[PDB]
Amino acid sequence: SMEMDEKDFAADSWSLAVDSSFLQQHKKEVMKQQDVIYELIQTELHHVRTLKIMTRLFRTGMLEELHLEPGVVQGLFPCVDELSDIHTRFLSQLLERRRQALCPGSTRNFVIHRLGDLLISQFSGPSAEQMCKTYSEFCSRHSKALKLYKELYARDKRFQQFIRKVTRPAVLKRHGVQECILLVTQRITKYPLLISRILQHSHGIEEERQDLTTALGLVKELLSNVDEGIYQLEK
Amino acid sequence: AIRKKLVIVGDGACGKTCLLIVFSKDQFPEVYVPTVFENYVADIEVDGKQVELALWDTAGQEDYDRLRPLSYPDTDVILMCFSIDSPDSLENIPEKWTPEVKHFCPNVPIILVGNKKDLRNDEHTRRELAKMKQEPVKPEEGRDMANRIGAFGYMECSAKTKDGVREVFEMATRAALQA
Ligand SMILES: *CC(=O)Nc1cccc(C(=O)NC)c1
Repeated sequence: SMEMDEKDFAADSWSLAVDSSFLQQHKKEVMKQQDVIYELIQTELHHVRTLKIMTRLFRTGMLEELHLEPGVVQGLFPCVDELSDIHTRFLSQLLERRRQALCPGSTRNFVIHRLGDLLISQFSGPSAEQMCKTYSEFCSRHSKALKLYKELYARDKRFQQFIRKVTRPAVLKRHGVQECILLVTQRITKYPLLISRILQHSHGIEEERQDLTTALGLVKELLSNVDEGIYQLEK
Repeated sequence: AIRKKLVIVGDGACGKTCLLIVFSKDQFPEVYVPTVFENYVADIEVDGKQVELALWDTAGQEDYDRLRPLSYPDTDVILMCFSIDSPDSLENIPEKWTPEVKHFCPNVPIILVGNKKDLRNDEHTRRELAKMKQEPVKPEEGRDMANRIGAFGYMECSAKTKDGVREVFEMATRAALQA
């Protein structure tokens, strides 16, 4: 992740991210709605950070430092490039929706009034089909990935040393190869919880309440198909 | 420092996300309680042993029976959560959660946790539960459930008042260390 985006979401909430004098001019319900929206983007930033760790630090590190069959790397980190491209476009669209909302002469004060359309475009049509088909793949290969890792760690002393070396920095304390895989698998089940809590504080504009309701039913439709498309592969 | 994995299972609004956020932040969030919990690796020293404890949540996976079991691999301790202000969430402990946690995690120590214990002395909770001919889960019913499901132990806590929270995660580490 980039420094600009890290500081923009370094705060524990939206009410702490903006200036205190800017927050004081808004109704409590607006603050409660923006707090949950901010959390959706903050956790989408952490999700893309996790995918970038798998692709650039683990997956890439293994190809250049260790010399193992590239198919073993494909089995260790399945559909990661595709998942990276899917969420980086989503984070890109979420971050520009925040920047458009910025108060003139400020880099921290903003009020996102339209979010629904963005969620509908993401969780519908070809994007939902590509995401459903990618998450179903990832989750079917999830167990085989954890096993293949445990095997490589219990047999290879150079792979054991590589994992000790890359995961030494404190920033990666909760971000090992296995934590990253479950982190990704659990991401899709977060969206309904986040979209339902945004929807709960979005009964101000009717077209917004209907867009957030359509996106809520659209995420659950995706999750139900992802759940129906899982067939666990053995090692 | 040994690495042991903790997973918290339980019904929808049983308070497992709140419990996890409160413990990982030491305090109850004053300005904003987050909707989701990603993961946390906690440094716990119990009885003179230093352990690194990964914390995981099954919140959001309750409806997706093919996705949910992907949380279970390599689990060393299970926290089976239920809410004290919802006697119907305890009914699903031996019917729904125990058979699943025993199928995917055989021999893994389970601690039955009674969350929201403060709500026992709540007027609004005692009122709404009485309207359905009910009352908050009594400690004897929690102990009797932990006994019937063959749990390692029974513990009560309150994510809101933080009472009992530190004692659960230390005990979870003691169970995870048992081989
Ligand atoms: C964009 C911008 O100037 N926002 C802002 C920040 C602090 C305070 C105010 C304001 O209107 N105070 C009366 C606006």
